Amino acid sequence: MFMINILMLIIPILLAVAFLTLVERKVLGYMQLRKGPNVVGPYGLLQPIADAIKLFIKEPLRPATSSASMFILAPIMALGLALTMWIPLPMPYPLINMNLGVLFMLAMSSLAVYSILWSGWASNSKYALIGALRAVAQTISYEVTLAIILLSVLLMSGSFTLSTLITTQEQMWLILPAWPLAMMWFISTLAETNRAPFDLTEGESELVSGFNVEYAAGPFALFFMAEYANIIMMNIFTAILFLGTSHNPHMPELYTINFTIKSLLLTMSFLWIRASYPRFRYDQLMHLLWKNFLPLTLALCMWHVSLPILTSGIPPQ
Amino acid sequence: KQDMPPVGGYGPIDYKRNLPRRGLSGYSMFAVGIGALLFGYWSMMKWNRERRRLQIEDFEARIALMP
Ligand SMILES: CCCCCCCCCCCCCCCCCC(=O)OC[C@H](COP(=O)(O)OCCN)OC(=O)CCCCCCCCCCCCCCCCC
Ligand SMILES: CCCCCCCCCCCCCCCCCC(=O)OC[C@H](COP(=O)(O)OCCN)OC(=O)CCCCCCCCCCCCCCCCC
Repeated sequence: MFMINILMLIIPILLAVAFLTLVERKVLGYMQLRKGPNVVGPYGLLQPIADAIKLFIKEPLRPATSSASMFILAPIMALGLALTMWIPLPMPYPLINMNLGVLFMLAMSSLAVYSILWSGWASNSKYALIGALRAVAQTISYEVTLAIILLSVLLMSGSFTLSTLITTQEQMWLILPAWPLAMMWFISTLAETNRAPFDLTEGESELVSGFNVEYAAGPFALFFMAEYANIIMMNIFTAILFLGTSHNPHMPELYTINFTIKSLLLTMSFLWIRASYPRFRYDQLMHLLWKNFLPLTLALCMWHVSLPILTSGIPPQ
Repeated sequence: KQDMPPVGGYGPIDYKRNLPRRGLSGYSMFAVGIGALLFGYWSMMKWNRERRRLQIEDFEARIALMP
């Protein structure tokens, strides 16, 4: 019954991305002083099952001046890596016990930009031709802001597995000994996964969001779908790394209860940022990576190399 | 003879501009930060050092067998 476990994880998470689109706007609504979806629910709660069927009735045109084998291959690789990344992730037991899987996250988070380079090219012209080229350019630069300060906690964890990442935090809630790194951990995933203040991928008044701009609601229904699957997955990855919960072997039930409550709270922030702050005007977006984000990340890197040595506090492995 | 303006009852409301509430600034910050961070590393070396002791016990049970 291994095969019944995989389907027990793909299916209960497509609701949690469909019942986030509803909480996308109720939370964003009471900031504006207005109620949620009022009339169809009764409370709203039945909105996404009606708002899903309309997309698969509405005619999925392909553009006449488009290519063929590239345009319908990027949504295959969209939902592939958006759902494959949920595998090696402990809660409290992961589906797969990888020896080194923290690196496997970057082995999965690297190839997502290789679909945007397809879809911006595969269909058509300037509102997604050059307008998606400068969306690959922001997402590549926020790995070296990411991969360094992901390594900067592993000097204190001890190894590459994720079971040690819960063992080392039984008494600490490790956001305290590394709170400068925890800041730039947030803004990276806030800009890499293409969200509200550092936007130009989706597109406000930029490429009039020319990375979708062309998908009718047949193939478009996943892009949004798949994408919303990253944003609840960097939140499930931050809360297993910094704000780690407590594991008890005799009681694994109380792990998940105290766990899903925490990833939901960080997921609120991606909604709660959007209702405050304006955009970044593509220069100043990348003007603060090199000049401003990056030299501090090397500074704490050299700090976290020497401090396990000159404390005589080497983590065991 | 039924016309508006009252004989009295007025404010007015201000034209002013003020909300400068401070705020715990100016060497109060950078002092709670370092004082919190050094409590973190002090909470290290009591766990990472202690886990290093149980680590050797885990290798110990290996070596006492395997002849
Ligand atoms: C459009 C449809 C057509 C395309 C359909 C196919 C699409 C497939 C794309 C999937 C890409 C995922 C590739 C990821 C490779 C990384 C896998 C990995 O590293 O697993 C971790 C583990 C490492 O070993 P370890 O951790 O030490 O095991 C514990 C031992 N105590 O390793 C293991 O546990 C076992 C290692 C051997 C397992 C078999 C080999 C894994 C790769 C098989 C697929 C080959 C890749 C196909 C090409 C990819 C294209 C993107
Ligand atoms: C000797 C002992 C050792 C000493 C250790 C001391 C530790 C010190 C730790 C310091 C390092 C951590 C702080 C990180 C640096 C902050 C990033 C930065 O430098 O931003 C600079 C940015 C540039 O703009 P600026 O310079 O202000 O010029 C324009 C003025 N007209 O100006 C900005 O402010 C930009 C602000 C961020 C831009 C994105 C804002 C979007 C919203 C993000 C909200 C995030 C909220 C928190 C994240 C979640 C936290 C859990």
